[PDB]
Amino acid sequence: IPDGYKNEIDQLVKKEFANITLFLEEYRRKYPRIDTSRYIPNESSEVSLLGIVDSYLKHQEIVLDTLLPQTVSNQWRINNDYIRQTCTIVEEMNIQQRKQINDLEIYRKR
Amino acid sequence: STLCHHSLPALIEGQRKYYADYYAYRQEIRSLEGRRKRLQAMLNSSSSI
Amino acid sequence: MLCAISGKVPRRPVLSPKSRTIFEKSLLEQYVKDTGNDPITNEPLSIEEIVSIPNLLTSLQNEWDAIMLENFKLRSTLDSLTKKLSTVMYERDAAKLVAAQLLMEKNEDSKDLPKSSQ
Amino acid sequence: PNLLTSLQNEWDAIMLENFKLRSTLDSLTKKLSTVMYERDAAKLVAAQLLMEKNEDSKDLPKSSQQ
Amino acid sequence: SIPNLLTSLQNEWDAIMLENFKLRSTLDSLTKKLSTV
Amino acid sequence: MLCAISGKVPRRPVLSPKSRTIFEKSLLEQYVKDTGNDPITNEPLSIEEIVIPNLLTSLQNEWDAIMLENFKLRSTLDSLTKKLSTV
Repeated sequence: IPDGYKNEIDQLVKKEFANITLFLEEYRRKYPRIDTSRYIPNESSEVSLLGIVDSYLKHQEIVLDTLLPQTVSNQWRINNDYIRQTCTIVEEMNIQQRKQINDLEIYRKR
Repeated sequence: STLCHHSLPALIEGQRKYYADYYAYRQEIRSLEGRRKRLQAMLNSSSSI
Repeated sequence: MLCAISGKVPRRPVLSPKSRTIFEKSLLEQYVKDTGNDPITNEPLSIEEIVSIPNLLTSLQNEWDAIMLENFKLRSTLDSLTKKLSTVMYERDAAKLVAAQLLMEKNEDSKDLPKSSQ
Repeated sequence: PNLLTSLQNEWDAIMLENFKLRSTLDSLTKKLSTVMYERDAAKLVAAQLLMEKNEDSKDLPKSSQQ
Repeated sequence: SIPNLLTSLQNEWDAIMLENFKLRSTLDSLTKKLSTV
Repeated sequence: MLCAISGKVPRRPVLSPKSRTIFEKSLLEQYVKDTGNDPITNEPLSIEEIVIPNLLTSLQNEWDAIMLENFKLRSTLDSLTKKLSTV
């Protein structure tokens, strides 16, 4: 009985039981360390010149040189093909485990 | 999402575990001789009566 | 396709000749210096044997958050298994005593039937 | 340049720690699976043993009565 | 602490970006501090 | 992704432990049966012998490229500086 004998035996087993890094782990408490929230805002009228040039121009020039297209979609789709080779390998192992698992149960059945 | 989320959790989280605990075979195959050998001796005494 | 240490997608994968398994070079090079042996198989292995804004602020912050809360939660998972790996073994041994107690009970009841005939 | 090299060196430990933590995770939990299977398997021994012990009593008491 | 090491690397990249900027505008100025001559 | 011997997409990849390269099992097996050797390096090999980080490496490319950007201005400064001293 998948509802009586298991419940019965469980009670009998129950009755016999009645008889018988520092920085990382601390951050886990649930707060990430704040980063530099400075570069994005700034102010023309406000304080500090370096922020204008020591924050925005050079990074924007590096951005415009970095922000690209020369290769475009070819570099992306080349990596997409690699992901498909990686995926099929896992499912082949899913099969190999599936066959040997059923094979062991098959021997028990006899 | 297909791998390291679904192909891995069926593989890491189930079939390997179930394969290692698919047997069950090593502990069982041995309990049977013990089961039968007790029954065989229990039968021998019944035959005497 | 992945490293067999960190769980990375290696930039410079290297394979060991004792146990055919691909590791990222920096991670395997660290292991040999710590203790000169293959991490998986525990077999003798040497180094020669082998064959700005969001990036600074938002992205780097998330990476150290994801590492921190993951290992802490992983440490919590390891504790639960040790917490009651014990509830498994205790309940198992509890069942063993039931079988041993019933094994004396059954055959003795069955032997009383054989004696009853006389 | 060395801050990035230091960032690598600390990560190199992070990967080494995660490996040993995962090995004990699967290796220990795997013993959990073998126990749980064998426990409910051993539990079925009692269910069978219980009913047989019960049959002997009715049989002997109805026989000893007459 | 480690969370401060995060802000140090932020400041060091912040400093080098300006240290590279200041070095190029000076180069351009000398071109006409030379072209005017 | 490719097999070095044939140039096809191997359906059963097995990596050798003498010359690290991904060969198709059916192809390399015939190569071993011909003569016990690895096809690339011609070193001895038998059938039994056959079997955050990305973000950090990115920051190296950033600084390694910017360091060359400095040389373009350091070297040009040394020529414009002497197009000034002689002037």
